[PDB]
Amino acid sequence: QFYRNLGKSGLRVSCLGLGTWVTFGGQITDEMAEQLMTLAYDNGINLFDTAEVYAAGKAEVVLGNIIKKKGWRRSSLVITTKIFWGGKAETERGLSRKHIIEGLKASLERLQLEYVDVVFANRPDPNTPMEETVRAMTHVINQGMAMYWGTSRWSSMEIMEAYSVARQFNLTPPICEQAEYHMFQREKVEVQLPELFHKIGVGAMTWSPLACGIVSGKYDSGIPPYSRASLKGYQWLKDKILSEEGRRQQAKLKELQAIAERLGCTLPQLAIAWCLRNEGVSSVLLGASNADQLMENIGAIQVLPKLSSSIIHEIDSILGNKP
Amino acid sequence: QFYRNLGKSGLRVSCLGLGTWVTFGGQITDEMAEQLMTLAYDNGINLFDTAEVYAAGKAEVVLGNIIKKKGWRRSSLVITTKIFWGGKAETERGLSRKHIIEGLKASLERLQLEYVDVVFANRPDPNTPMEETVRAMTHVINQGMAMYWGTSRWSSMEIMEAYSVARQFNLTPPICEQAEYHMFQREKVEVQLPELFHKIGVGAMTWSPLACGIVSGKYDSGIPPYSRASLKGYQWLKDKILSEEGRRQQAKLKELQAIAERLGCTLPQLAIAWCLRNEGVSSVLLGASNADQLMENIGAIQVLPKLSSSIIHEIDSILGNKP
Amino acid sequence: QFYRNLGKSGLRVSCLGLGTWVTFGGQITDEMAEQLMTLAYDNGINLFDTAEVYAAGKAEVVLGNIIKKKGWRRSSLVITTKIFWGGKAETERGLSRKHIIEGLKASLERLQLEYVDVVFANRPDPNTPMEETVRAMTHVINQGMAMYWGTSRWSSMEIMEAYSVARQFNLTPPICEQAEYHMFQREKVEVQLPELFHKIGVGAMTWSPLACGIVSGKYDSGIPPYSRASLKGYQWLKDKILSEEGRRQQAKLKELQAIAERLGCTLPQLAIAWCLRNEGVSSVLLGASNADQLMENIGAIQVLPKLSSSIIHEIDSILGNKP
Amino acid sequence: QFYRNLGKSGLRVSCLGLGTWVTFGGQITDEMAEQLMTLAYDNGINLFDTAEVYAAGKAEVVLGNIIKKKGWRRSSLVITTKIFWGGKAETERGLSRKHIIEGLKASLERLQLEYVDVVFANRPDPNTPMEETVRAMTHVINQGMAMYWGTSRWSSMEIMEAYSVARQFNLTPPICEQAEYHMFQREKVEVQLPELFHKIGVGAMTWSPLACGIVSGKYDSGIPPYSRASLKGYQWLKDKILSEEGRRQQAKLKELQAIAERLGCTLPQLAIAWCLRNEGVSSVLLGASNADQLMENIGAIQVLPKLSSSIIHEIDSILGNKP
Ligand SMILES: NC(=O)c1ccc[n+]([C@@H]2O[C@H](COP(=O)([O-])OP(=O)(O)OC[C@H]3O[C@@H](n4cnc5c(N)ncnc54)[C@H](OP(=O)(O)O)[C@@H]3O)[C@@H](O)[C@H]2O)c1
Ligand SMILES: NC(=O)c1ccc[n+]([C@@H]2O[C@H](COP(=O)([O-])OP(=O)(O)OC[C@H]3O[C@@H](n4cnc5c(N)ncnc54)[C@H](OP(=O)(O)O)[C@@H]3O)[C@@H](O)[C@H]2O)c1
Ligand SMILES: NC(=O)c1ccc[n+]([C@@H]2O[C@H](COP(=O)([O-])OP(=O)(O)OC[C@H]3O[C@@H](n4cnc5c(N)ncnc54)[C@H](OP(=O)(O)O)[C@@H]3O)[C@@H](O)[C@H]2O)c1
Ligand SMILES: NC(=O)c1ccc[n+]([C@@H]2O[C@H](COP(=O)([O-])OP(=O)(O)OC[C@H]3O[C@@H](n4cnc5c(N)ncnc54)[C@H](OP(=O)(O)O)[C@@H]3O)[C@@H](O)[C@H]2O)c1
Ligand SMILES: [Cl-]
Ligand SMILES: [Cl-]
Ligand SMILES: [Cl-]
Ligand SMILES: [Cl-]
Ligand SMILES: [Cl-]
Ligand SMILES: [Cl-]
Ligand SMILES: [Cl-]
Ligand SMILES: [Cl-]
Ligand SMILES: [Cl-]
Ligand SMILES: [Cl-]
Ligand SMILES: [Cl-]
Ligand SMILES: [Cl-]
Ligand SMILES: [Cl-]
Repeated sequence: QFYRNLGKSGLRVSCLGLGTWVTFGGQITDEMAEQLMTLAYDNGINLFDTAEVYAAGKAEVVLGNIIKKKGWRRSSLVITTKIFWGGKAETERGLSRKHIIEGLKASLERLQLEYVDVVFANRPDPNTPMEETVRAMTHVINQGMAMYWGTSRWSSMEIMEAYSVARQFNLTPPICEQAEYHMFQREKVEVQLPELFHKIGVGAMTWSPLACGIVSGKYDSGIPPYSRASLKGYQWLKDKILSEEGRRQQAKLKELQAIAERLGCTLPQLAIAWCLRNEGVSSVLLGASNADQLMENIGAIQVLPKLSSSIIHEIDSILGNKP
Repeated sequence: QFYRNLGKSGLRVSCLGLGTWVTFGGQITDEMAEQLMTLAYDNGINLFDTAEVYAAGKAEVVLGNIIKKKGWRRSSLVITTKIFWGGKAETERGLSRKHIIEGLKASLERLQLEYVDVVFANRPDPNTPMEETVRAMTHVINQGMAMYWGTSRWSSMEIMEAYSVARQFNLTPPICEQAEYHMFQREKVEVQLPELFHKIGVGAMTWSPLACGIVSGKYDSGIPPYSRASLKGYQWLKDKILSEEGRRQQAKLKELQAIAERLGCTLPQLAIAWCLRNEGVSSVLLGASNADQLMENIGAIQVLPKLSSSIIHEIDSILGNKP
Repeated sequence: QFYRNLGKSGLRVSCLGLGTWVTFGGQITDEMAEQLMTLAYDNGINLFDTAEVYAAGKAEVVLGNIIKKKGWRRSSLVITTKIFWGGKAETERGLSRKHIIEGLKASLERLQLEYVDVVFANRPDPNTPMEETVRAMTHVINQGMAMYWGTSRWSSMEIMEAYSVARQFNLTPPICEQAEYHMFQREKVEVQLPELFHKIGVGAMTWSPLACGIVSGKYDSGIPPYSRASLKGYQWLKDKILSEEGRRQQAKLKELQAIAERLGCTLPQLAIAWCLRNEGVSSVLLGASNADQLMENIGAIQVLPKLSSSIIHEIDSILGNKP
Repeated sequence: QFYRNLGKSGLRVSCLGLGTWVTFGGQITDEMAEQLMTLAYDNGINLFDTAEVYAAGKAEVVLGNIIKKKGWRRSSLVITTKIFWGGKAETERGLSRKHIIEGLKASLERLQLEYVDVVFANRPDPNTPMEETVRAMTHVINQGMAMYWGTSRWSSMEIMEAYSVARQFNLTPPICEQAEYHMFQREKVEVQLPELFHKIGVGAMTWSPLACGIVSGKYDSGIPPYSRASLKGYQWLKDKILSEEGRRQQAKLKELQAIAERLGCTLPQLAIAWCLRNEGVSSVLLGASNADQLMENIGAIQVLPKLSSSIIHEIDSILGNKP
């Protein structure tokens, strides 16, 4: 099924989405951004993710411009944005009512949209009571600025707290968690999220399926120019890649590449298909700095049929990290 | 009583309404559409039903144009529309919050109205949780896009689930089910709906009282040109008419025609009066492809006084399908 | 206390108000209407009552014009309107959600106001479920078309049903009943309403304190020209006045007039002061067809200090109708 | 921590704010007002407090003009206003629904803002039921005219009543009490408010930290010209200052001044730092009639590090009023 429900909700998303972290308003030109969105949409992708923090609001401006220039029906799109870091002032960050309302409004203005389909808490906020946050998310939904809301990088326990508060005060529960998932980061999505889906219907929209591009194997011989790890502000990622653990995972990619070759697909295709083997994952958010990557990555769908129980066991043997 | 309450609600509808399936924006010209609406309204009909799916939104455009051109008071009209199929994109169908809000908005824009009196779920949606659907219907009512909501082609059990959810979360329950009812399709309206009316006050607004025109007897000698069953896209109905069961019901119409003759009315008049003999039916939605049919059908009201216990028993004997 | 709380609510009304039944848009010219309102407002009256039914919406147009021409602060006024009969179509009457929303909107448009302070159900509606009515009143309050709501001519039992429904579904209860009260119609206000005020805080705003002018004594020798009972459409009142019971109450007025003379006030002043002796009555709605009547009637306040236990017992002896 | 949460809420305020009582639209010129706000904002103060009663709405006009002229981001500001006395008409005062909605609207218009961050009940209203007041505050929050609400000069018991009502009817509780606190008025903030913070999360935003300027010592030799106590309308404060108790507290200031000298700070710096020693106080609202006072007072932050347990015990010994 190319389209599936986002969690237990009635919202149907393509099993792949396109995100805008690093790229839109940042690494890539607005023309390249339009090309990516066009290729995505034309291949049936309906799901597009952004954040007020991405390129200091510029990702939102670019994405919104593209939607307006292309004239696509709003009802054919699922646009998601994430709130937490909205500026340098003390009151421009967090999940307070003030910042959720203010942040979402400013995002909608940059997007040139009346609403997003899903507004996410971009991370948890230990400085704001959960009740305030859930009331605030309910309020923006009830005011028609969002259709639904979700969490990102919250613990299962914090998600269930949101649910508890919604049920105690008759507010709207979140429908999705946006969680990291790839071959080297599996536990939350494979173990915790299933339990949460079965108990309160929260779905999983996953991110960094290539671990920021590491899974492509491109860092085998160091840091290529123009790679994410080469860019100003991503020394943290350069450090991860060049860590002992980074090199240990690079070694595993060589073994995985052999499986890809046998399937006649690329390692990224294999890695993204692997993420979707899981029917509990509603959608995998793709990142791409160029159209060739995006077109390749969308081919992961054609790999899904080849992912037998024996291939999956072979991958688990290589990775050594089944949770 | 020509006017009656739609269910337990305070909304008073004429016991006949005029629908727009097949005809408006489709089979008939906009001029014929205006003629029908004018004849209806002038005879005291206040109830007009349409759907976002009818003629791909054109039925709504035509109906809305007529209201605006005639200048009729909005407060004198009961306009109903039905949401489910709103386009070809994945997210343009169903009873998700996204589609209910989006679908109803687009319908209101086509209708050139600020609100409908009743928004219906056009069919059930196994892909959307009932809670989401009822919250969404509550939301459009609370935002002033609809006064009330209803269901169509839902089981008694699904209607009661909507009621359960409304009472559990203090949302708005539906006030009406729009169900098929005619001499050859009786069980839901005669058996189930009464129980539902008594338990949770949901009323019945019925449709296809002539079984798409079959009850007129016009298909006795095959498929007349210009008949609904002759039109592009209605081969399904041609197939029903020309089925063994279609011919078995045609044979019964000959016997019913004898009763009509004795009452000095037409078979359609008899059939529509028969539907209204039931005080549990709030209104019967008429269809008409021309004004003569509509004018004839409205004469069913004059037949109602002649429908004795003995006539009704004679009809049950002929039909052989009392549930 | 010239000003008092309307029931248990925080709304403070003058102990006299000015109503618009018969007069505004009807019996009196718009100039006379402006004169009355000006005299009222200038004497500290803040409370002005009207209805969509009064002179077919013209009372509302006149009252709204006067407010706009005078430039009075909206925050200094307490405007009340009453919904039930809003037109000739089936759906233009009653306390359905459709009619409450539609009726109040049209009233606000005629009044040229964004909201009324109090919207009243003008009478009870046996054809609309109480839940719908209370939800609808809650909705117009929550949408900012009214600040509060009330009932008129409802039984204590129906008022308490409204309260029950508000508490069961967390809706807004009514704050006031608008009830008839004068020397010949006492039971509801003197017996029932006190109990209702103590149990659920509902106050009493009373009407026809002169029994449509009968209490002035003007009908002693028949029906004077220009009197309310002389006007087209008030034969019912002529019939009451000229009934055996009408004449029995006229005879009592002669005895009451003797008490007025001893107090050095007019019979209407005595009658209105008598209505206000009751601290449970929040305000008495005055009617006046000319400014002399209004100015006289406002003088009732100066009579209140003279209304001893012995005077009140003398009046009860004359009336013979203490409940 | 210069910034802290306002109570248990997610709203983060600077530990000092700037108020507008007496000064804005009143004692000081609009130019001086802009200077004060600029100095405050530039030093990281985000919290600005006003009232519809201050200078009959002029404080609000001045504050709003300054915000608009400076172009400061709305999301970087925390604006608070207080409702109770909004005019001379009977219905222009109190915490009725009518006055809260009307008062807040008029304030927002004067401020030229779409919303305030916090709307306060400026005092308690024994003439309005708590339920009405809390429903009304919930309503203006839900309509987007305020983000949060608070109380001012309410007893702990009345605050907890607001909380009870919010929880019983699923309304929004208040997040803060605005209470007087200074070296001569300690009991409510030091004893009661802590208990309230721990039980229902209500924070404390304190006012008159210099007891209207008395704490500066400026009244040692009588009433200086241009002092608050010299102004038309402040004879009450002149009377306090020149009372036996006023002189008893003046004598203590001489002893406190010795502590200030040893710390190398001014008495006002000492007094404001003393108010903030308390982590339960979220913010202290400053008043200043000139920029030198404001700049001095902001230096209280630099005194906070010097406030040892032994200094605090010395101050308690001098004051003799530890509660
Ligand atoms: N909720 C959250 O906190 C959160 C956090 C992170 C991401 N996300 C979402 O998830 C989306 C995807 O995350 P991600 O961008 O980190 O995804 P990813 O797939 O892990 O990394 C994408 C990056 O890898 C490289 N790449 C992609 N396909 C490739 C291919 N076929 N061959 C070689 N290199 C390839 C590109 O980087 P180069 O520059 O090296 O070419 C591309 O920008 C984001 O846009 C965002 O919407 C959400
Ligand atoms: N909720 C739902 O899913 C749903 C589904 C179906 C319908 N409905 C509603 O119900 C309305 C009525 O349904 P329907 O149109 O199927 O009603 P119907 O009465 O069963 O069929 C009407 C059709 O029968 C023919 N006809 C009508 N009167 C006639 C007469 N006196 N003599 C000969 N033929 C006559 C006409 O067809 P010809 O073209 O043959 O002349 C006319 O278009 C619709 O417009 C719609 O609003 C709702
Ligand atoms: N909730 C409801 O169903 C309802 C029903 C009725 C009324 N009300 C409200 O109550 C208001 C007052 O009712 P009402 O008008 O029936 O009040 P009322 O005091 O019983 O009757 C007023 C009429 O009596 C005459 N009058 C007044 N003062 C007089 C005086 N000093 N001397 C001689 N005649 C005098 C005038 O009639 P003439 O034409 O004879 O001069 C005047 O129009 C109405 O406007 C309406 O707002 C509400
Ligand atoms: N919720 C409420 O009922 C309520 C009530 C009162 C206040 N408040 C809030 O609290 C804010 C502060 O209150 P407040 O103005 O009474 O505060 P305050 O600090 O007690 O008094 C400030 C006044 O003291 C003098 N002053 C300030 N700093 C000085 C210094 N360094 N040296 C000498 N004199 C100095 C100035 O008066 P001079 O004119 O003498 O120079 C100044 O206007 C108000 O603006 C208002 O926002 C709220
Ligand atoms: Cl928490
Ligand atoms: Cl995560
Ligand atoms: Cl990573
Ligand atoms: Cl379900
Ligand atoms: Cl609730
Ligand atoms: Cl059906
Ligand atoms: Cl059929
Ligand atoms: Cl009822
Ligand atoms: Cl009454
Ligand atoms: Cl009468
Ligand atoms: Cl109270
Ligand atoms: Cl205080
Ligand atoms: Cl003081």
